[PDB]
Amino acid sequence: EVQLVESGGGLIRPGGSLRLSCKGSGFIFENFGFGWVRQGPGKGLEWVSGTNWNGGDSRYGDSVKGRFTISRDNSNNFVYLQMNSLRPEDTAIYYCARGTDYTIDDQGIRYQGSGTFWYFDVWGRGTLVTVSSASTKGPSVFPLAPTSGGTAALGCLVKDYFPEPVTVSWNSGALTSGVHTFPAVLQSSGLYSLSSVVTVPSSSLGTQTYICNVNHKPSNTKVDKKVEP
Amino acid sequence: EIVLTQSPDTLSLSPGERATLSCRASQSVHSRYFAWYQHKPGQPPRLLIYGGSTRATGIPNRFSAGGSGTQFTLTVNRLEAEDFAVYYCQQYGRSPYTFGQGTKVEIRRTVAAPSVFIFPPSDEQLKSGTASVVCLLNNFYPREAKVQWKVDNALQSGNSQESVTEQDSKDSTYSLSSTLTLSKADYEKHKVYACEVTHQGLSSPVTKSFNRGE
Amino acid sequence: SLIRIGHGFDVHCVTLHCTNEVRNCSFNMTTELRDKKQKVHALFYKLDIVPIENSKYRLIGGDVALHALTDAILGAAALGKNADSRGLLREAFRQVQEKGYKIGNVDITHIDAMRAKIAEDLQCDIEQVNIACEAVALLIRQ
Ligand SMILES: *[C@@H]1O[C@H](CO)[C@@H](O[C@@H]2O[C@H](CO)[C@@H](O[C@@H]3O[C@H](CO[C@H]4O[C@H](CO[C@H]5O[C@H](CO)[C@@H](O)[C@H](O)[C@@H]5O)[C@@H](O)[C@H](O[C@H]5O[C@H](CO)[C@@H](O)[C@H](O)[C@@H]5O)[C@@H]4O)[C@@H](O)[C@H](O[C@H]4O[C@H](CO)[C@@H](O)[C@H](O)[C@@H]4O)[C@@H]3O)[C@H](O)[C@H]2NC(C)=O)[C@H](O)[C@H]1NC(C)=O
Ligand SMILES: *[C@@H]1O[C@H](CO)[C@@H](O[C@@H]2O[C@H](CO)[C@@H](O)[C@H](O)[C@H]2NC(C)=O)[C@H](O)[C@H]1NC(C)=O
Repeated sequence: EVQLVESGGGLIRPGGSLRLSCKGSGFIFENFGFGWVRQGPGKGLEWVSGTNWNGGDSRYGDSVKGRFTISRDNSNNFVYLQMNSLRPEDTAIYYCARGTDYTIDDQGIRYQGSGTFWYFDVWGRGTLVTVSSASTKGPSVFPLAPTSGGTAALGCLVKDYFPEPVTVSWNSGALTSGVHTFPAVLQSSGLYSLSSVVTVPSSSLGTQTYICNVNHKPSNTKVDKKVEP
Repeated sequence: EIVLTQSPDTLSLSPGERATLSCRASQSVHSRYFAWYQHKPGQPPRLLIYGGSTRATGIPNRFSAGGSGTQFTLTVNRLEAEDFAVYYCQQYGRSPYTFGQGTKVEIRRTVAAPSVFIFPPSDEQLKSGTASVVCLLNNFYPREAKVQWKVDNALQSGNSQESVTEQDSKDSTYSLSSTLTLSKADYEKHKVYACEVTHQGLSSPVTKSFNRGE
Repeated sequence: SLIRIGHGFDVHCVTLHCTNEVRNCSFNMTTELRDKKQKVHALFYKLDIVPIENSKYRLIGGDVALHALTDAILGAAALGKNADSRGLLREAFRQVQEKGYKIGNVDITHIDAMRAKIAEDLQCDIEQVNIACEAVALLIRQ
């Protein structure tokens, strides 16, 4: 029953602005606090913000104070995050999350239904926000040409694409045995690079042909490259 | 701003065992103002614990946590298969609320030394004016592994990039790549290129290398 | 008439958030075991609420004995700003005096202070006088 749907993602340049929305359903929305949590590349969860049921009390992580503004619309059962002065380091997946349905004052009195954001029992599937000044580009694909353990190894190096993600398949996608696709790495240039590899019998190299299928939706690109010894 | 330091950074356990987590707080939380979360790759995090050890909705009695002052621990009496994932502590005693950096619980297997391969820059990429050397470390365990690049046996730095894959879904092993990026002008000027691998499973370090053009 | 009678009975919050011409205002309310406060709702004509500093308002007579007892007296002579109960009493006593009925007896259900506060509005007798209130006022002809 309980679900949280985020929206508003996309690519924005440094200094730009962006607006996120989170729709709650299946419970009495007006009673609950809400918060936002993000995960940068290779980082853990980082507390960004939280607001109570009517948005009257809003507070922020030290690292986001000033640039971020939280709001909510109890009339149409929406909560928002207005993000201004976005910077590259703010690049991350952002999750909307439901807080508590009670709170406690300095006197120890518990207030049922006046929710706040101490912790989060319901989390959205998350929406990606990428903050970078790099222009959408399709990858350059370079072959990685070949032994240890009695076999050879090969792969495609998908380099200088932007932004994430890409998807790789082999022979349309029927070849899964032995394929490792590595996590993308952000290069000094701010562009991504990764390698895709697959282990095969050294003897089967000459007989059969190997092509790697690179997909890069941001630029609606698709690139195959045959690997020759 | 409350800083949370967790330990260990990750755990190597086996189904049926008990797991004990650790989260150190910089300043004093009131024991009951602590939460713990669970997160598997590819899924949203799920709340496990609030109020120190009040069970969150849907969380079985098999999970328990506690602690006080500046150290708090979580204990899982008997791990099951679905329990291998990343776990985060969370304090809400003082704004800004902050999370620990996470501790990963992974599938334990037998020790596996790495299979080591080196790939030279292809002629294509060079022709385009860049030069990339790839080192592949295949099917090894444990995760800890040091990869060092050497040019004419001289150690490089700041011009290489690593990357480890997710734990293998079939054999519970890892794979890792190390990528050395060089300019074309310098590449043609030098001879020896080497990938050095140090790992728990090797009796001593293994070096793969080639001389440019051979 | 030679003698009239009047009966009185009257019954008389902190923070009220007010929204959306009527008021959909919501606020904390107390029930259960001295701690847990379920946040309830109600309604309120703008006349019934007072402003004070977002937008949060609160409740605006003040004393309930004179509320009722004033409805007693004034319920006697066949007759039926807010910040002073005392005045509205001297008002009621003005009407009744202006009809000729001298207050007979008045019963009341810091007592000495309160009575003397009434006797000042009625100019009656101390030996005549003595949260919810039910109060009675008897009118005599002079
Ligand atoms: C049901 O009952 C509940 C009862 O709680 C009620 O909900 C409460 O509603 C009120 C008003 O809507 C909320 O009060 C808000 O609190 C805001 C939080 O501010 C915090 O941060 C301040 C800054 O922190 C600095 O200092 C600390 C010091 O330790 C430091 O660490 C920080 O790093 C930072 O440097 C802090 O000063 C502030 O302290 C206030 O709160 C305590 C609480 O007891 C009080 O005792 C203090 O005297 C002090 O007032 C707090 O910790 C606060 O920002 C906000 O205040 C105003 O902010 C701007 C300033 O211009 C105003 O424009 C704005 O309009 C606000 O009025 C506000 O007062 C309160 O938080 C709710 N309850 C909870 C638990 O959050 C419901 O409304 C009731 N009704 C219903 C229907 O449920
Ligand atoms: C008067 O207030 C109540 C709550 O104080 C409002 O009730 C909400 O109605 C919406 C309908 O869209 C529900 O989604 C909310 O869950 C209700 N809240 C609660 C606490 O039940 C009511 O809508 C207000 N008056 C009007 C005309 O809407």
